[PDB]
Amino acid sequence: TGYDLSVTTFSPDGRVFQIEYAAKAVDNSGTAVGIKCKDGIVLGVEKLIQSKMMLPGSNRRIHSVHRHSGMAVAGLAADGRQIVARAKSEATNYESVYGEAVPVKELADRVASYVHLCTLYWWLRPFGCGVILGGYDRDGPQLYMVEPSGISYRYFGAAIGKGKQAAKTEIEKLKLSEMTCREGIIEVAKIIYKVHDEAKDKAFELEMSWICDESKREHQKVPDNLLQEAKAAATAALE
Amino acid sequence: YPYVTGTSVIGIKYKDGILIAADMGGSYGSTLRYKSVERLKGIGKHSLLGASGEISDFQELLRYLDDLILYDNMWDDGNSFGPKEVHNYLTRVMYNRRNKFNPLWNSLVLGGVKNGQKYLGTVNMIGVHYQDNHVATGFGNHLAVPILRDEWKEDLSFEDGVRLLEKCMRVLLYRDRSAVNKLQIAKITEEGGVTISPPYSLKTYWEFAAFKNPTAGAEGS
Repeated sequence: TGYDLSVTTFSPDGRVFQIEYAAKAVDNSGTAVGIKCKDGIVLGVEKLIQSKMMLPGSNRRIHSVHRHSGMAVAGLAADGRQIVARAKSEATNYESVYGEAVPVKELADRVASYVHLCTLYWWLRPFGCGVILGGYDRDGPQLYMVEPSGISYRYFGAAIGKGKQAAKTEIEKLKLSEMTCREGIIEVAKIIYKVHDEAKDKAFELEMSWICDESKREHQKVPDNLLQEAKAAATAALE
Repeated sequence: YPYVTGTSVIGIKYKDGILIAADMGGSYGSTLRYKSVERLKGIGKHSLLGASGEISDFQELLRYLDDLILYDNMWDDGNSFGPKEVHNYLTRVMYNRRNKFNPLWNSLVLGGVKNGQKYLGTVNMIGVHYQDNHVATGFGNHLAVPILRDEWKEDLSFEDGVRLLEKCMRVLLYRDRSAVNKLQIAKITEEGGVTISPPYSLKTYWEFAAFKNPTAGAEGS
C-alpha cells in the first residue's frame, strides 16, 4: 500500500508495520520458554530439526551472556546471535567501567534499548528475534523477555514462538513460587513436548539451561541426566 | 614513571604442578605504602600468574585477562586457553603496548598445567619472553635464579618445592630492601586447580657474633 515498505513509515492506523512483520517472523519459529522458580531460573527451547544429520548439539539457541546470566533466542537465530553479542559486550563494558557485575535489570533494559534502537534507523532491518533473559544476581532470579519492538518486561514466566498461546496457558496452571529447580526442569520439558506439533514439525531437539544456587548462581546447561529424566517424564505425561 | 611498584616474582615447575611465590608489598619510591596487596591471581581453569612492577598496570592486565577468559568460557564448545595461549596473548599485548611507547610497566610470570603438560614462562615490560622450568623477575632474577638453578630437580616434591621457593624468597628478603616479610605461595595442579597460600611471614636469623660485634672489643663495638 506504500505504508508498509520501510520501518520509519507510520501507518494511517497508527502502527509501524515493519515491526509487526518482524513479530510475524518470531511467531513462526521454535518455541522458547523461561520459568522463574523459587530458587532460580530455568530456560528451555524447542530447537526443531529439519534433517536427520544436524549433529545433536548444533545451532545452540540458549547462549550465555555473562557468568551470572544467560539468554535464549527465538526466530532468526542469526539475529539472536547479534543480540547476544551486544548483551555480552554491554555486560563487559559495565564491568570495566563501574567494576561490579552488571545487574540483570540494567542488562535487560540495555538489550531492549539496543533492539529498539535498531528500529529507528531507515537503513537497518529490524531484528527478527525476541529473546528471554534469565539472569541471577544479588536480587535473586530475574526473568526478562524482549520483543522485537523493544518492549521488555520482567516476568514470572515467558513463552515466545509458535508455542506462545499453549505455553502461556500451561504455565498459568503452575505454582511458580513454590516450585524449585529440578522441578522447573520437568514442567518445562512437559509443556514443551505438549506444545510440539508433530503434525507441523518432526524430530525436534529440547535444550535447557538454568541459573540457581545449585549452579552457584551461574548459567550452565542442565546436567544431562536431569534432562533425560525430565524428557522421560514428559513423554510419559504425553502418553 | 613507575609510582607504586612491587618486586621479585619467582617461579618453579614442580612435580604434578607449578608453584609461584610473591611478597605482598607495594612500595612507593622508598616507602612501603602497602603491605597487603595480593599480587598473585588465578586465570581461567588452567593458569595462574603473578606480576611485578607497577601495580596499576597489573590491575589492568587482570581486566584484560578477565574479559579474555570470560569470553573464552561463554562459548562452552569444550576447548579453552591453556597456559600457552594465555602467555602468548600476554606477550603480544606487552609488545604491542611497547610499540606505542606506552608500556605496561609490569613483568609477568605466568604458568599452569593443561592436559598434563605443565607450562611456565615470563614476559618483560618490553615483550621479552621465554618459557623455562623456573623463572623470576626483578631481583629474583639475580639472587634467586642462581639458587633455583643450583637446586631445582626434575621431580621436585611439593614440600621440597615449597622449601626451595622459601629458600629463594628468604634470600631475597635478606637483601632486597624493597621486600616485605608478608608473602604468598600459589599452587596450581591438574584436577586440583589453583590454590593460593594464606599470607605469612618467614622467620629470619640475625644472631651471628660478627654482626653483634663488628670488629671485636670490650669498649669499641
